[PDB]
Amino acid sequence: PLAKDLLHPSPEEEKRKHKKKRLVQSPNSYFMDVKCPGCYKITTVFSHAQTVVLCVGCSTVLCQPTGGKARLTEGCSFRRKQ
Amino acid sequence: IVKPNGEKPDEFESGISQALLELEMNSDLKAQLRELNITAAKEIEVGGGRKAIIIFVPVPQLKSFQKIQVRLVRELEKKFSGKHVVFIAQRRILPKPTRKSRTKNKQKRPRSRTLTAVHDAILEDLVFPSEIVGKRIRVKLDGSRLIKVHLDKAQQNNVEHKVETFSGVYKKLTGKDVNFEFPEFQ
Amino acid sequence: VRMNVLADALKSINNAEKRGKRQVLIRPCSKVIVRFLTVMMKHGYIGEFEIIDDHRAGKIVVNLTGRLNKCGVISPRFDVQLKDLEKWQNNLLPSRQFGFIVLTTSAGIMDHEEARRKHTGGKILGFFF
Amino acid sequence: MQNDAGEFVDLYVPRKCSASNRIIGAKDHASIQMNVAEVDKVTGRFNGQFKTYAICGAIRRMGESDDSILRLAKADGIVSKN
Amino acid sequence: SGALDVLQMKEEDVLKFLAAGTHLGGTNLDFQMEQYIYKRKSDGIYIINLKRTWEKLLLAARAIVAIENPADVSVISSRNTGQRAVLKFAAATGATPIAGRFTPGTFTNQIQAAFREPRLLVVTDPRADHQPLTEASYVNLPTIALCNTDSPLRYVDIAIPCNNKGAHSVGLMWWMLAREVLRMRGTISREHPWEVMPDLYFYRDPEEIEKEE
Amino acid sequence: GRMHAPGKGLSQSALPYRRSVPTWLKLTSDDVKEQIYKLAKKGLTPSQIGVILRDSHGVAQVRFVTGNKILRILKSKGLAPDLPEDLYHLIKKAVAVRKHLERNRKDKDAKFRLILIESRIHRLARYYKTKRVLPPNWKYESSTASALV
RNA sequence: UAAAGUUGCUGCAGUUAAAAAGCUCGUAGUUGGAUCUCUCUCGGCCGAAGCGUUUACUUUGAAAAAA
Repeated sequence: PLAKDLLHPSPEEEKRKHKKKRLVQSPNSYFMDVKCPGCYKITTVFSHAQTVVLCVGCSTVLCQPTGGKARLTEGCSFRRKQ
Repeated sequence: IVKPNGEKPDEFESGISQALLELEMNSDLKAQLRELNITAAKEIEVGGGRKAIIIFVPVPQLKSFQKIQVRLVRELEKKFSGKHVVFIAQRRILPKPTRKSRTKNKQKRPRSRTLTAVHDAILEDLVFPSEIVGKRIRVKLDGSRLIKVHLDKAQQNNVEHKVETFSGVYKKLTGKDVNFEFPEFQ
Repeated sequence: VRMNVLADALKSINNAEKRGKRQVLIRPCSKVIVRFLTVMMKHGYIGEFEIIDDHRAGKIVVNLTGRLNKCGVISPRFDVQLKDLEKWQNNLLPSRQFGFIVLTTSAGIMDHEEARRKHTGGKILGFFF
Repeated sequence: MQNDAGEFVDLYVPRKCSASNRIIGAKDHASIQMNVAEVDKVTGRFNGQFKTYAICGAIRRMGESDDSILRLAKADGIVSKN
Repeated sequence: SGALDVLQMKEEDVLKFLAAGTHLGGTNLDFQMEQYIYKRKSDGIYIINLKRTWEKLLLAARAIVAIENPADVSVISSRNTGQRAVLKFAAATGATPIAGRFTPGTFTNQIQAAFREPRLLVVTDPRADHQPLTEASYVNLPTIALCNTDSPLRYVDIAIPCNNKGAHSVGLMWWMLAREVLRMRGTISREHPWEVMPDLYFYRDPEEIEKEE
Repeated sequence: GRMHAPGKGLSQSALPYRRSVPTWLKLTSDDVKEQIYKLAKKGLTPSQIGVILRDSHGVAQVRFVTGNKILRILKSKGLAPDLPEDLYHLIKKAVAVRKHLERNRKDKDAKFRLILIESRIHRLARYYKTKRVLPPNWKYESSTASALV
């Protein structure tokens, strides 16, 4: 240490750090589009969702809230955006 | 068909409006420029043998313009050879109120009409397709500042040529040196 | 809680200078912090610094040349007059040959020498030597 | 070190640490003066000239003397970039 | 190295490094030696970046070469693993060896039998040669050390990141340091392979000797 | 640290640097405003409105889409409760604690926590009265805590 | 009175030498994060006009017995 460059940290070091402790803070979360076999239209699900997102096209739940990341259901494909 | 804000149309301003008046008909946006009106247009030298053209759009229409500006700009650069075309809004800066004052503005100055907010909005309109993902201000030993701007990495090779004109336009409008870069880290 | 962010900035710079580091991260940034850093830089004590802009309150990465013995704040910001300025530089500065007291005056933020040249007192922010 | 007439009145000018740019005292017996030999560009042999780095005792004690000398050599063209 | 092609690290040196196990560190990492490793394996062993090892070895060779009097360089080894490797080094380069117990007071007690004033100090293990390292902080004595991943860097000015546990690795490191010092000095050439074989510097336990005869 | 606890946690949201409407979000500002109105009609607080919009429909931040805040939008149309959400929830917690303490007079920890909750209610009430969000005669009374809600 | 930095604003002390309340809440008190760059006074440089947006500060200017 003693000469660490704080203006240009490595992306690995930035990702390792706490979200609020980074040089410029960014969320660890993301939004996803989920494809369900019982539907065809796009529904955007937050990765850390707190509600039981429901499939409009069927009677299946889309994800279950957890302490952290939501528990995506089996058979529905999630694709993160951005 | 322009509505100049300064009540004093110029030759190049009238010329730009005529080019727009054309587009309006012979184009794909008859359902666009109809109301998409501008207010002014300048042509400034950015450095060396190149120049650039700045189209001053009124604020409430900017979003509409921004919906089609990328399509519009591509044509105007075609219509003007090697001259980049930039859309920034006519944002007015109210002077900071002082104890020694006059009947300048009896009401509180809105934050959108402060110098810093207007300058930041000018920087954001200067680069419409590429977004601002990070800003730095390096205060150099002589006390002179230098703004370094990080842009989107996905639009890197399409706008890297537009550098040296964005800096020129910003230096003409706000009087601050600015640089643009594209960091590896997203 | 956190009050007088300039005290935090100057203490961070002082601690990083005592440890021999080459850069220090000051956060939050402020207008008074930037003016104090500019005054310290014009005299060669601090060198270059860059303001990281996050959309809430910026940070500053300050390069450190090892010329700084101590940078401190004076709290509360006593309103010092010109006639009382000399006493202050007797209490805070090592000698009359170097070291500066930073004041904020109606003409801006500047060292004690420039305040004397401009003939204006003010409020003492801090000192550095 | 100079009076009004411009005469140097200091007994001597002390060394400054090559890393911290801090004065090395007259009784800092842990401080060192490393000489690193320069090398010919085509033969890789000793030219007879060297480059010197003065390191204070505190940096040696903290264990940051190695990184200090490595940084000085890297910035001095003796250790290759990366 | 100085980015010169002549001083770059060659194929045979890399093969010797891999054969001796020099690239293999320990299961613990000193935070001062974090810049010299490349990655930690699945079994917790840290891999030492051999390029950084070559750079630090050449820096140490330059520091040794700058010392005009070759005897003013003192090479120490208290562990048996590096004793013979030290004794060969002193013979190859002209340095002064201390293999075995370092009697305290060697550097700081003027009125003593083996009181010496080296201008450079080279050790095999900062953990096992802590006495000369601590003593070098009294006489303005710069230090070169062969450091593992968990080796402390107090009073170590040029740390050479290498496996200093295995006998093969220690012998190879001392042999390469001697070879580079000689090549820099002018004696022996860098165009033809050195006549001295690395196994000369290797430590041989009495069990292997009793096996040989 | 916490106002009434010894803990000092770092948990909170980290807004991204960008302030632009996301690429995936196709909803217009008026569409989001109508969604907010419908959710408020369903009987949801601005916190729940923001949570539901972020989870299912998908908005990074409604302030970036509509340009306004959820409570500001609700007030502009006019759907906001008489008393703010946080104060209402604090009063609800105080009412629950008092109701428990009626049948649990031995509970000397519920009494301490009720003192803490009432202190938080009084601080919030003073702040809101300062900002003219509450009548200057607004007061929290144990006899009227549940009776007002 | 200084010495007394043994009254400490400058400028003390509170683990064991004298000392932090058993603990928490709480009013007055103290302290409070970024952030905002149709006035120039009459004959085509010439008497009139004041919540000129209060303050603190700071720098002038008057008015302030002598001893």
